[PDB]
Parts: sequence; structure tokens; C-alpha cells
Amino acid sequence: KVLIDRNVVPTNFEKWSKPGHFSRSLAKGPKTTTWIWNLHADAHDFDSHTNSLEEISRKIFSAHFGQLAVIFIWLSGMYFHGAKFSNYVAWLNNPINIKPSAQVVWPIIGQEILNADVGGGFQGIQITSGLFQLWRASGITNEMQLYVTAIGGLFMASLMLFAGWFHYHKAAPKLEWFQNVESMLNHHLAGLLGLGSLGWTGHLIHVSLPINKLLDSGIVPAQIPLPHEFILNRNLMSELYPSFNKGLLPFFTLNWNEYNDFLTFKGGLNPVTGGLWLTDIAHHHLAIAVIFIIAGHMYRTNWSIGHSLKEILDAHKGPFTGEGHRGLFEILTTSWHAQLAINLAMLGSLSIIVAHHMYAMPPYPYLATDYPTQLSLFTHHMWIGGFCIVGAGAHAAIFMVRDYSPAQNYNNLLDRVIRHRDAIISHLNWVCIFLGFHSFGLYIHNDTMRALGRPQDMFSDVAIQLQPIFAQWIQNCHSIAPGNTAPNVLATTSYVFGGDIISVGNKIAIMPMSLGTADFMVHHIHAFTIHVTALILLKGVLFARNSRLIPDKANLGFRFPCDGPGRGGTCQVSGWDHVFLGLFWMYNSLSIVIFHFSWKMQSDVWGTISSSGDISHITRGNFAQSAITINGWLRDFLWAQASQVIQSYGSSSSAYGLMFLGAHFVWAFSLMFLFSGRGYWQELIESIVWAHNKLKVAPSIQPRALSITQGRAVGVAHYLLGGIATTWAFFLARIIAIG
Amino acid sequence: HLSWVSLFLGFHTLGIYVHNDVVVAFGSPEKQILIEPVFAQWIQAASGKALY
Amino acid sequence: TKSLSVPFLERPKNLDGTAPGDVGFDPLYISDLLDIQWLRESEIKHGRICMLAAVGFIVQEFVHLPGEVFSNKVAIDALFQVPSGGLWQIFLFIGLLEFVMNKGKMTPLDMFSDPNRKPGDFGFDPLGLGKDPQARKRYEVAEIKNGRLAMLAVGGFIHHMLLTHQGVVEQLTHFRSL
Amino acid sequence: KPKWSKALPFMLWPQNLDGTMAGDVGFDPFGFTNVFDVKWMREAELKHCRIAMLAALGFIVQELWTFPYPYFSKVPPVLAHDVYVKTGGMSQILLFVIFFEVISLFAVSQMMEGKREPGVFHFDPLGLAKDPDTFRKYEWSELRNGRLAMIAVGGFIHQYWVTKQGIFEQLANFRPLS
Amino acid sequence: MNKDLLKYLSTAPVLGVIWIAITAAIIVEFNRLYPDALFFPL
Amino acid sequence: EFNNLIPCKESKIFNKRLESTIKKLENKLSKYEVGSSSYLAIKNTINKTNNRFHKYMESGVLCGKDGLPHLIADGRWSHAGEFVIPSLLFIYISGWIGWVGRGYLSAIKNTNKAIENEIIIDVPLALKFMSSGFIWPLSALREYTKGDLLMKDSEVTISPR
Ligand code: CLA
Ligand code: CLA
Ligand code: CLA
Ligand code: CLA
Ligand SMILES: CC1=C(/C=C/C(C)=C/C=C/C(C)=C/C=C/C=C(C)/C=C/C=C(C)/C=C/C2=C(C)C[C@@H](O)CC2(C)C)C(C)(C)C[C@H](O)C1
Ligand SMILES: CC1=C(/C=C/C(C)=C/C=C/C(C)=C/C=C/C=C(C)/C=C/C=C(C)/C=C/C2=C(C)C[C@@H](O)CC2(C)C)C(C)(C)C[C@H](O)C1
Ligand SMILES: COC1=C(OC)C(=O)C(C/C=C(\C)CC/C=C(\C)CC/C=C(\C)CCC=C(C)C)=C(C)C1=O
Ligand code: SF4
Repeated sequence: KVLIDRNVVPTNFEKWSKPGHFSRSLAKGPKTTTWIWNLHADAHDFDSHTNSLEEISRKIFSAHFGQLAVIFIWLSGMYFHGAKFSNYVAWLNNPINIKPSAQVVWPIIGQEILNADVGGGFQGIQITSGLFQLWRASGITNEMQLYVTAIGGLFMASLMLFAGWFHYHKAAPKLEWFQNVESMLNHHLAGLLGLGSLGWTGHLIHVSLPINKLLDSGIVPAQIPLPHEFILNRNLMSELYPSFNKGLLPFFTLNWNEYNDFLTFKGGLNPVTGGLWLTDIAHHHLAIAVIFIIAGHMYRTNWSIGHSLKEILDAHKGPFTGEGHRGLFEILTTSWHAQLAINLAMLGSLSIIVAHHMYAMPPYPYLATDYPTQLSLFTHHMWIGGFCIVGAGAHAAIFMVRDYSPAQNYNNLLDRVIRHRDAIISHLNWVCIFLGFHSFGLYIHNDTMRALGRPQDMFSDVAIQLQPIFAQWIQNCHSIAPGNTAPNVLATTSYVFGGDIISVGNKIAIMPMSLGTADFMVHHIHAFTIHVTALILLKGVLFARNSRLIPDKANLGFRFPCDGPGRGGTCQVSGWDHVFLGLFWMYNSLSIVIFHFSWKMQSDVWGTISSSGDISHITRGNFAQSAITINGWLRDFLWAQASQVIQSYGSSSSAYGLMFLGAHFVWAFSLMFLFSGRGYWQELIESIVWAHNKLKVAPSIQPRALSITQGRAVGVAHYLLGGIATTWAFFLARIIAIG
Repeated sequence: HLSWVSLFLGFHTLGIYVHNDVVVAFGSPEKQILIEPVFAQWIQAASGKALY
Repeated sequence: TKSLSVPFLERPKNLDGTAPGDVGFDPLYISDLLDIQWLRESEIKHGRICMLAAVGFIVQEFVHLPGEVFSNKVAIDALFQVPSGGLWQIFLFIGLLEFVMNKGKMTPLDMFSDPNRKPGDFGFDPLGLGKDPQARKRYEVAEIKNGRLAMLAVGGFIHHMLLTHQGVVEQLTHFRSL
Repeated sequence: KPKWSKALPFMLWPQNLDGTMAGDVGFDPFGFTNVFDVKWMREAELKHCRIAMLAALGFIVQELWTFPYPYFSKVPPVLAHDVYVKTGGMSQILLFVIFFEVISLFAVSQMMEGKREPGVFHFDPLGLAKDPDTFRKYEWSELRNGRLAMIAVGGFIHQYWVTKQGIFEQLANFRPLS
Repeated sequence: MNKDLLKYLSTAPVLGVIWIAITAAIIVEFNRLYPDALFFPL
Repeated sequence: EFNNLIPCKESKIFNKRLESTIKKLENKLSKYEVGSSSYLAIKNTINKTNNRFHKYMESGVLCGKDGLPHLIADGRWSHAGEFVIPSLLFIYISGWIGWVGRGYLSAIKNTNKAIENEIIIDVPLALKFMSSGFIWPLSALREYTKGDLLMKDSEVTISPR
């Protein structure tokens, strides 16, 4: 049922000049600079503003439209820069020998040096977002199509902004509407995902397939018919894919094999572009569309048929788990934080899956041999995933403090987890120590043995071997699967598992990735860093409400600095403080993942092939022997590969040199916040305030040092920005020079 | 006053270094701010350094 | 409630129709941002300078002082030809005038501190032309209207000279289009 | 008000169209005035009306006559846009449109505060509607002519893009499509 | 102009950004028209 | 004195820097077609570079053995433009900002909106103060001698000692 209240909130600027109107605590106005920071920190903490779940839900729904508007403006900007300020068309004509660029700088204070020589007569910043490859796969062949997409984006942005306003101020849904989770799932599965995938199949078959087939055969872009020509003149299509002569009769009569020319199961890669076959991508999306449209008929809405989510959950209980999933349905229909926690965990995990899948099965034409794009996309999507996972921990902890009740959770799975939190955390503590010693300890062994002139005592491929035999065995299964356990597939899902060296131009797109001792060792580092990040976040959640040290922790809240210097000292016991610490470990963990990727690809995958067939890798296979000591990482990775960024001054890569130094600065500045405390700073401010009072220039809003918690927040935010931007600059300067 | 002198030195010393980095990075070392240490050179001359 | 000169806008609160030159013209409501007394003083002063400057531009095309330094019949070019030391003497003398005329009260905070101080009124009427109250009231409006006109004229004169590098009259006699 | 829309007998009269304004025959099927203020929409309607009417007449007169100088020189109206962007003539028109629109910013804000009626600038130099009844009559004509001109201009520009003929060139020949 | 809107335009961050942007523009425009002033020319 | 320095117009290293910079730009220029936007951009950089080097040559700024301008900041008037004149300009501007800001702060303290007017500026009041900054040196000097600049030590809070 549609349930709404009309004309709820007037539209005027009255409250815009009343900062902190939304909070009882903040509405009174500042006495102190602390108020200014609190205003920003509390702006989107909607459940701290009101107790009404209906009011909270309405703000959220409307804020979501706001986010979508922002995303459409950003998307529109990308298309517009493509149309107006790029070498897209030139690249379209000669994609092997032109670098993509869609940002051009104005000539002020000498910055026009940044307009690099990217080819096609063009000068601009070389982009690594993969937009050109995306647009090629979509069948876009001219700037007019980009312009029109940009305009459509501005229209969508305005429509989202209207809907946000409308659904808050004019027609706000009632709580009962939001709690229709069965209806929401049916629509998001069948409607959003199902019809989305079906719609995209439609584009693929009717636009992408023909245009890309003509491009790959070597037809000049300007000589290719416009998309609508393929729709109106079926003969144009049937020339390329003969099954179009038979029309839609095979579909309705279940003679689907007739369409096996444009719906394929090839595997491998297009040899011309080094990307997945678009006929496979078309079939993928059709299959996905069918499964999703069926999936979205599972739940009961307005008719007798379907499942109750509550009934499913309530049935799943066994002899080890008490009341089982009883009470979870109530949690997940009354707590936005509980929903956010799950959804961040999955969205983050998915981003990480996307990183891996896109490098190994490159879905776009000319992606694989655009090394800057491959490196950028993997790295970007790994970071987004990491941040989302830490967010899941934050919102799981906020739920435990604010939304958990004992009465709702009597002897269910949630209750039973917290009743053995000591067993969980103690074991995770142990597994982290075990992993730490038997992963990082092996590198230290190796450093020591090599320094002592005992290479024969090292863990290495040529001494004491640690072969990843299980991974090696899986690689073999995947390489022999085509025509066996996958009989109707022609080639491997990925050449990373084994098989041919695919090359485009004379650049290697993808080839088998051998796994040896160096690969075994770095995989156990990843296991280690992920387990520790989990430890910190899990501990935050399970001890959010109380511990042996602080029995009433929940009353202190989610975000508080400590409970004083007693009981030995209680700094950083809060759930928030576990997120703080978890961010550093996520940073540590993902830094090593992207370093592993960068080095392994350059050493063992990327490079040139001769006509004879002699592979020349970017770092010449040094990974196996260098990546088994810390000295090898310091010297052969950091020191060696930093040569590009560090020698960039006076060239078009000079921006990266500047960002590299700037990012080192922001990182170091973070340490001022992390290592100090506000007692020092508040005292310093007292002397400075004395000088202002003396000269009759002291503010009425009294200066305060940052709160204890804000000090920590500022510290970790500068640590991450500095740390991540350093690697960004390092990576881009390097890969743009050699790739 | 110690706070003032520290801020004064900090803002301007870091500032000049960053001016110099940006202008050298964009390929114009001739735009650098380069102050001769003439007071120290004068003290060297007072002890008999002829160079200056 | 409406402006007289812009009839679709509410009258600016500080324009009461009393001051000379007031037809309620302030569509950007500048008289709400800035002090009206200071604005009025500034308007008259800009006007008086531009009245002199307009006459200056013309007379300098024909009449000159002795010497090749005080030649040049284009006024904007004459600025860079004449002795720089002379321009400093004018500047510093204007500075002294500004200080004395305003009795050392030279900012919006203090210029109208005395209640008797009125915008533009320095008590300068040697010949006693404004002895008659009624005539003086007319002259107050004429001063402002002529000042306003001279401001726009001098704006022209300058931009015309930048475009042509000819005198005011030279351009009219030898009118060359764009 | 008449309950059922006059223009659409199968639809209710829009809730926020009260019947009193000129042009109102209950035509708002998409329900814009449910969410947006009618005063804002009418302000916009009349601005489009008045710009279009000037445009319609401009297209007509430009094809029948131009000013007798080579700077002008007959071209098709649609092409003239790019001609006079280059000369700077189009920037001149933009200069004074900006000026009037920045002023209008204050007019529109005061309208939304209820101090001004949509479309009113009190502009009637010749005094053609001193009587209320003639004014209301002319309100309807302004809307009707303005609404017509809005579409008409759409015709002119599109038909040119297709036919590559002027308004009167096309009426002289009138060749059908393929 | 609407008083509530004008009050919003008077808030510290809005005036902060506008004023810094104008100042920044002035410096940019000086350097665009008179570039490379290492010293006062005299 | 400054025997370790030389005028930049007499410097062979300074001239070689011009030559080498231009030579690089002309190589970059040869990659593009005459008349193209890229070509014109590089030409503008060449002109701007030439203008800069010639400006410094005609100025009488001294050059080191590196062939780069070195500035003298000891007070001698033959190098006034290198530091003293910029310094006076900075002090005049910075003193203005400080003085008008101090004036605004004091004005709002004499109201009921002492705190509100810090986060929501009274813009008319602010512009009045900002407009009055041009004689801040004299204002500040008179305020000092009047005894209105400073509070007494006994009227400002201090901690225990
Ligand atoms: C168009 C005019 C308009 C007006 C006059 C109002 C007026 C109001 N809104 Mg509404 N609203 C609107 C449009 C409007 N809204 C739109 C388009 C949406 C969809 C997002 C909403 C959704 C909405 C919600 C969910 C809520 C309101 C609320 C309110 C009230 C308080 C607003 C306030 O004080 O914050 C002023 C805040 C701003 C000016 C900042 C907004 C920032 C925008 C959204 C994003 C900026 C882009 C990006 C982040 C910039 C980054 C820069 C970069 C450097 C990082 C006020 C009555 C609140 C209320 O309490 O009512 C009872 C409330 O909870 N509105
Ligand atoms: C690179 C690392 C770093 C930097 C830059 C600073 C900087 C500073 N420290 Mg800190 N400190 C550090 C590490 C650092 N510290 C560490 C590791 C510790 C151990 C915990 C401390 C402990 C410490 C103590 C105990 C004290 C200081 C003090 C200071 C100030 C000294 C005076 C000065 O230089 O003013 C000049 C200011 C700077 C150099 C700061 C940066 C200015 C930036 C670059 C301006 C950028 C503006 C620009 C428009 C960009 C805006 C960004 C945008 C997002 C808005 C200065 C703010 C002292 C102080 O406060 O004296 C008054 C003081 O007592 N520090
Ligand atoms: C209010 C002052 C004003 C001024 C000084 C200008 C000045 C100009 N206009 Mg602009 N213009 C204005 C208002 C103004 N315009 C207005 C209100 C509009 C309506 C939007 C326009 C629309 C417009 C267009 C479409 C074009 C211009 C062009 C020009 C330029 C023509 C150059 C030329 O060769 O002149 C030659 C002049 C003559 C042969 C003498 C003509 C004499 C007339 C009467 C003008 C004198 C008017 C005077 C300033 C005030 C009253 C005089 C008095 C006798 C009553 C010139 C820079 C043109 C351009 O850009 O050229 C490149 C152009 O195409 N203007
Ligand atoms: C009108 C504002 C004003 C004035 C006159 C002063 C004056 C002073 N400050 Mg203070 N200060 C200010 C604002 C101001 N400050 C603000 C906003 C901050 C927070 C960043 C500080 C933080 C600060 C520190 C940490 C220290 C001083 C110190 C000093 C003294 C030495 C000079 C200095 O080091 O400045 C340095 C100050 C800065 C670099 C901060 C930036 C100043 C901003 C740009 C001014 C803001 C202007 C304001 C927004 C204008 C609005 C006016 C308008 C509404 C009319 C001097 C008494 C020092 C001292 O005690 O020496 C004895 C000292 O150590 N100030
Ligand atoms: C070099 C030398 C020569 C000597 C040069 C010598 C004798 C000539 C000196 C000329 C002087 C006396 C002219 C005086 C210049 C008068 C000025 C231009 C007045 C400024 C008025 C302002 C603009 C008032 C504005 C304002 C008013 C309107 C209103 C107030 O409220 C505000 C202020 C802002 C004050 C020669 C001739 C021998 C030739 C030889 O070959 C070389
Ligand atoms: C209601 C009504 C019905 C009418 C309904 C019907 C569908 C109405 C739809 C009319 C629309 C489509 C008009 C569209 C108007 C199009 C606009 C006006 C185009 C602007 C072009 C610009 C202005 C060019 C700029 C140019 C470009 C882009 C680029 C530059 O280089 C050159 C210039 C030159 C500047 C009926 C029929 C049933 C009858 C009944 O009685 C009631
Ligand atoms: C334990 O860690 C720390 C603290 O406590 C937890 C601190 O407190 C501080 C000190 C830092 C403070 C007080 C924040 C600095 C904030 C700024 C720069 C002031 C903001 C001022 C304005 C917006 C006005 C300026 C106006 C314009 C430029 C327009 C530091 C360094 C710290 O390590
Ligand atoms: S040191 Fe800080 S965080 Fe730790 S107990 Fe004391 S006040 Fe709390």
C-alpha cells in the first residue's frame, strides 16, 4: 500500500540562517568554537536529531535522491569533458598509439606544462579512468553522442533533486511504506537488477555488437552506420549476424540455438582488442536478467503467493544455536544502522571482487594493454571496498549501542554471539599472532639469511620452497576445464590460470601468472592483515556495550574518548575508537595488496613481445627473487619504481612529483594530531588568548582545542589522505612512463 | 611571543620552499626566490674571507 | 511603497526623496550595504573630479603650458609624458586638501561624526552664488546631475582614447568606425 | 470555479488555478501548479511570450528588410546569430539583457514575497490601458499572441533547418517533402 | 531581495568562500596580465 | 662587493638557460602543425619565456654562478624592489586586514548579538570597517597614545604562578 502525508515541510530560507536548527543541543548557538565542529559532525546523524523512526526514514530517503543528483552531475561532467575537451575521436581511430586525455589546463603561472603530448595532435592530462574503453564498448563514435548523454545527465540530476525535495517537503512516505521489505526486494531484484540487465542486453545486441564488430574488422569509425540504422535496417545486422534473418520466431518457439552467432560461450578474449567477446557479454546479461526476474518473485506482497521473510528466518534454528534467527526480522526492519552495516559489508566486498575480476577478464576493448587504466581501476576499487568494510564495522557497533535490546534478543544468534565474545576474540587474537609470525617472520628469516651470506638457507624457489600447491592445482583445473567439466565453453575464463599469451600491438594483454614461494608468502601476509583488521572491528562490535573493564559502556555511547585515567587508564575503549584503529589496519592491508598487484604484473605479466616471441617484462621477472625479503621490496620496488615520480620535475608528469611530496607532507602532519593530546593545546591557546585580550581583539566565541575524539578523527583522516595520495602519485607517474 | 616567532618562521620558510618547488616543477628555476645570506657572508669577510 | 524611477521595485528604505538627485534609483539596494551619507559624499566627489577632468580633457587638446613635455593633445598619453615629479606634487597637495577639507575625519566611521556635517558641503561659496535658499536648492540638484553626466562622459572620453589614441574633438572631426 | 477544466472536459480544474488570472482555461494536466507556484510560472510564461513575440517579428522583418549598410547585409536570421557573435554586436545585446535580468532578480524575489504581480513592470509609455477593462482585455491578447509566437518561432527555426529556405522563400515555392 | 536568503549569504562559510574566491581571482588575474614579477620593477 | 655575483645580463649561464629552455620548446613545437591550437599554445609559452628572461636581464638583478637571480635583502636601496618595497606593501595590507577586523570585533561586543555576528556577519557593519582601513597606521598610533589600544595587565585573566 502507498501511504503518504502531504505538504509536511514548508520551503523557505528561514532555517538556512539558523545553524544547528536540527539539534536541541546545537540550536541554542555557540559559546565556544567546539560548537562549530559539532554542527558538521552531527549534521547527518539523523537518529540523534529525533526519536521518530518515521522522521528518520523520510530524511534518509530524501538524502538518497540528493546523492543520486550529485552522481548524475559527476557523470554528466565526465561525458561533457569527453565531448568538449578530449581526444576521444582521434583515439577511436588509432587506439594502440594514442593515450586517452579528457582534461586540459589553462595557461596560468606556467601550469600548461601539464598538457602532455598524448597523441592525435592533442595536449592534455592522460586519464586512467577507462572512460574511452567504456564508451567504445557502448558504441559511441562521435562527440555529439557524448554531448547528448551529458545533457541527459543534467536532466536526470534535476529530476533527482526535484524528487528529493518533493518526497521530503510535499509527499513524504509513512513508516509502513518503508517497512515493505518484501515489496522492496521483489522490485529491486526483478525491476532494478533484472530489467536493468535486460535493457542493457537490448543495447548490447542492437548497438554495441554491430558497431564493435565493424570497428574490429577495421572499418573507419566515420564510415560506420549510426546505431538506429541497425534497428531500422535489419539487413545491416543480418550481414554481421545471419541469425537476424530468422527474426524473433526462434525465441518464442524455443529454437534458441538459432541465435548462437550473437549469443556465444567462447571464453578467452577477442584477439584484436584484448577484451571479452561482446557476444559472451550479451549472453551473460540475458542469463542474469532471467535469473533476477525470477528471483524477484520470491516474496509475498499483495497476493497469497510468496515467502514471508519473517517465516523463513524463524524456521532456521538447530541444536547448537538456541532460538536461531528469531528476532532478526525485527532488527532489520527497525534499525537503519543494522541495514547499513550489512549493505556496506557486501558493497565493499563486491568492489574488491570487481577489482580482481576486471584485471583478469578485461571486459572492455583496449583495456588490458592500457596499463595505466588496469593499474588505476584495480587500485581504486580495492580502496573503495576497504573503506566500506570498515564502515560496516562502524555501523554494526552503532547498532549495538543504540538499537540493540535484550528483550528482542533472548537466546537468539545475536545474544549467543555476545555470550561467548571472549572465546571468539581470544581465538582470533591467537590466529593473528600465528599468521603474523609465520608470514612476516619468513621475510625476516630471509633478510637475515641473505645478509649473512646464506642464500641456501632462505625460503625461496631455489632453496627451501613453499609452493602454493592448492592454488597451483586450481589453476590446472581451470586451464583444462574447457571441453571437459565445461564442455560447451571454447576457452578459459581467464588466461591468468594458464594457456596462451594474448598480445595487442606488441604489448602483452594477459598471460598465465605463475605462483611460487614469493606468491605463497605474500598471500599469507594478506591473510594476516585481513584477520587483524577483522579482530579490531569485531572486538569493537562485541564489546561496544560493555566489558569486564567498563560494565556500563553503552551509557557512555558509541563515540566518547575514554572513561578517565582510572582502572589503569581507559583511553580508546569506545566502539568509535575501534573504527579509528581499524582504519590504519585497513590502510596497511590494502597498501600491500596493491603493491603485490603492481609488482607482480610488472615483473611477470606486462611487457612487450617480439615477432619471434620473446617476452620482455617491465621489471624482467625480478619478483621471484626480490619479493622474498623486505630489502627487496625497499630496493627493487619502492626505490627502483620511485625513479619516475622523483625525476618528474620539468615535465608533464611534474604534477605527480608535486602531489608525491605534498602527500608525504599531509601524512607527516597527521602525526601531530595522533601523537599529541588536547591538554597541551588548550594550555597553549590560553597564552595566545592572553595576547588577544591584551590588544582587545579576543573573539566572543571562545577558542578551544579540538575535542579528544576530533583530534583522533583529524589525525586518521590526514594519515589516510597523505598515505593513499602518495601511492596514487607514485603509481600514476610510473605506469604512464613505462606503460 | 615564542608562538608568534615559530609561526612566522614556519609560514614563510615552508612558503618559500614551496614557491621554489612549484616554479621549478613547472620548468622555471629562474622564478625561484633565492635570498643571498649576506649577513653570514659579511661575518665570514670580517674574519678575512676574500671571496665576497 | 515603490521606487519612482523603477516602479516595479520596493523603495529603498534609506532613500526618502529628501536628498538632491533622489528619484529612488537603487535597484541593487547598495544603499542597504553602504552608509547613505558616505555614498552621497562619494557621489558628489566623483562628480566634481569628473567635471574638472572633462574640461581638462578638452582644454588640453588646444591650450598647453610652455615646453614639449606639456604638449600631447591625447590626455591619457599626456599622463606618461609630463614630469613624474610634478604628478607627485599634485598627489600630495590633494592629500593635504583631503585632510584639511574633512578636518582629519576621512572614513565612514568618523566623517559624519559631527551632526552639522552634510555631504559635499565644505562651506565653499566665495562669490555667494547660493545666497538665495531656493536657488541653492536648484543648484544642489544641478551640481549632482552635471556631476553624474560628467562621470559617464569621462568614462567615454577615456575608452574612446584607448580605442583611437586621438583627442576628444579630433575623434569627432575625423570619426572612424569600428 | 467551474469544477471541470474548460480546455480538458474530462479533467478537473487544477487545484491552484483559481480562474481569476488571464489565460486560465484550466489547462495544467501534468499538474505543475500543484508543486510550483503559479506566480513563478506566470512570470516565466510572460517572459517567454514577450521574447518570442520580439523574435517572431525579428525573423519576419530581417528577411524582408535590413539596415542599408554593409555591416548589416542580408543573411538568413538563424545564420545571423553566429555572424554578430564575431563582430561583438551579440555581446552588446547580452550586456544589456544581463543588466535588466540582474534587476529582475530583485523583482522576482519581491513577487515571491507578494509585493509584485507576475509580469508587471508598469511599462505603458503611450498609456494604451489606463482603463482596467481594456487592461484585462489586453492581458488576454498578450498571452494569446505570446503563446502563438512561442510556437511560431519553433516553426521558423526548424523549417529552416529542414528546407534551408526563409519564411517567405518557402511560401513562394512550397515544395513538399520526399 | 529576500531577507532570509540574504541572512544565509551572510553566514561565515558562504562569505568565507566568496571573499577568498574573489581574492584568489585578483591574484590570478594580476599574474595572468603581469606575469613573472619576482621583484617590484622600479 | 658581491664579487661572487654578476648582473644577469652579463651572465653566460643565465643566457644558456634561455637558449636551452627555448631549444626544448622548439622541439616540442615541431611535433604539431602550424596553425593548430597545440602549436599556438607552445608559441605562447616560447614568447612568455623570452619575455621573462629579457625582463630580468634589463632589471639589474644579480645572478649567482648557477645562473639564477639572487635577491639582496640587507636594506641597500639599489635592491629595494627585491624586498623592502614588497615588505612595505605587505605591512600596509596586512595591517589593514588586522585593524578592520579588530574594529568589527569591538563593535559587535557592544550589542546583544556579540556571538551571532561572529558566525553570521553583519555585512553593512563589516563593510563600514573594511572601508575605513586606509589610514590604519595613524588610527593605531593615536589609539596607542590615547591608552585605548591595550588592556592593563590587571584586567586580563592569568593562571596561577
Ligand atoms: C530548493 C530550495 C529548498 C529550500 C528553501 C529547502 C528548505 C529546507 N529544507 Mg529542504 N530539500 C531540498 C530543497 C530545499 N529545501 C532538496 C532539493 C532536497 C533533497 C536533498 C531537500 C531535502 C531535505 C531534507 C532531508 C531536509 C530538508 C530540510 C529543510 C529545512 C532546513 C534546511 C537547512 O537549514 O539546511 C541548509 C543546508 C544546506 C544549504 C547544505 C545542503 C548541501 C547540499 C544538499 C549538497 C551539497 C553538494 C556537495 C556535498 C558539496 C560538496 C563541496 C565539496 C567542497 C566537498 C528547510 C526548511 C530539513 C529539515 O529539518 O526540515 C524540517 C531536512 O531534514 N530538506
Ligand atoms: C610535517 C609535520 C608537521 C608540521 C607541518 C607541523 C606544524 C606545526 N607544528 Mg607540529 N608536530 C609534529 C609535526 C608537524 N607539525 C609532530 C610529529 C609532533 C609530535 C606530536 C608535533 C608536535 C607539535 C607541538 C607540541 C607544537 C607543534 C607546533 C607546530 C606549529 C609550528 C610553527 C609553524 O611552523 O607554523 C607555520 C604553520 C605550518 C607550517 C602549518 C601548515 C600550514 C599550511 C601548509 C597552510 C596551508 C593553507 C592552504 C591554503 C591549504 C589549505 C587546505 C584546505 C584543505 C583548507 C606548526 C603549525 C607548535 C605550535 O603550535 O606553535 C605555535 C607547538 O607547540 N607541533
Ligand atoms: C548606452 C550607450 C551605448 C554605447 C556607447 C554603445 C556603443 C556601441 N554599440 Mg551598443 N547597444 C546599446 C548601447 C550602447 N552601445 C544598447 C542599449 C543596445 C540594445 C541592446 C545596443 C545594441 C548594439 C548592437 C546590436 C551593436 C551595438 C554596437 C556598438 C558599437 C558600435 C561601434 C561603432 O562603429 O559605432 C558607430 C557609430 C555611429 C556611426 C554613430 C551613431 C550615432 C548613434 C545615435 C549612437 C550615439 C548614442 C549615444 C551614445 C547616446 C545618445 C546620443 C544623443 C545624440 C541623443 C559601440 C561600441 C555594434 C557593434 O558591436 O559593433 C562592432 C553592434 O552590432 N550595440
Ligand atoms: C581580526 C583578526 C585578528 C587579529 C587582529 C589578530 C592578531 C594577532 N594574532 Mg590572532 N588569530 C586570528 C585572528 C586575529 N589575530 C584567528 C581567526 C586565528 C585562528 C587561526 C588566530 C590565531 C592566532 C595564533 C595561533 C597566534 C595569533 C597571534 C596574533 C598576534 C600576532 C600576529 C599573528 O601571529 O597572527 C597570526 C594569525 C594567523 C595566521 C591567523 C589568520 C588570521 C586571519 C586571516 C584573520 C581573520 C580576519 C577576520 C576573518 C576578518 C573579518 C573582519 C570583517 C568581518 C570586518 C596578533 C595580536 C600570535 C600571538 O599570540 O602573538 C603574540 C599567535 O601565536 N593568532
Ligand atoms: C617642468 C617645467 C615646467 C615647470 C612646470 C610648472 C611651473 C607647472 C606646474 C603646474 C601646476 C601649478 C599645475 C597644478 C596642477 C593642478 C591640479 C591638476 C589640481 C588637482 C585638483 C584635483 C583633481 C582636485 C580633486 C578633488 C576635488 C575636485 C574635490 C575634493 O572634494 C576632493 C579632491 C580629490 C581634492 C615649465 C612650465 C617651466 C616648462 C618646462 O619645459 C619644464
Ligand atoms: C496545445 C495545442 C496543440 C499543440 C501541441 C504541440 C505539440 C505544441 C508543441 C510545440 C513545440 C514543439 C514548439 C517547439 C518550439 C521550439 C523552440 C522555439 C526551438 C528553439 C530553437 C532555438 C531558439 C534555436 C537556437 C539556435 C541554435 C540551437 C544554435 C545556434 O547556432 C543558432 C540558433 C538559431 C541560436 C495542438 C496542435 C493539438 C493544437 C491545439 O490547438 C492545442
Ligand atoms: C591532539 O591533537 C591536537 C589538538 O587537540 C585535539 C589540537 O587542538 C590541535 C590544535 C588545532 C586546532 C585548534 C585546530 C586548528 C583550526 C583552525 C586553523 C582554525 C579555524 C579558523 C577559521 C575557520 C578562521 C580563519 C578564517 C579564514 C582563513 C577565512 C592540534 C595541532 C593537535 O594536534
Ligand atoms: S589520556 Fe585522554 S583519553 Fe586517556 S584517560 Fe586521560 S583524558 Fe581520557
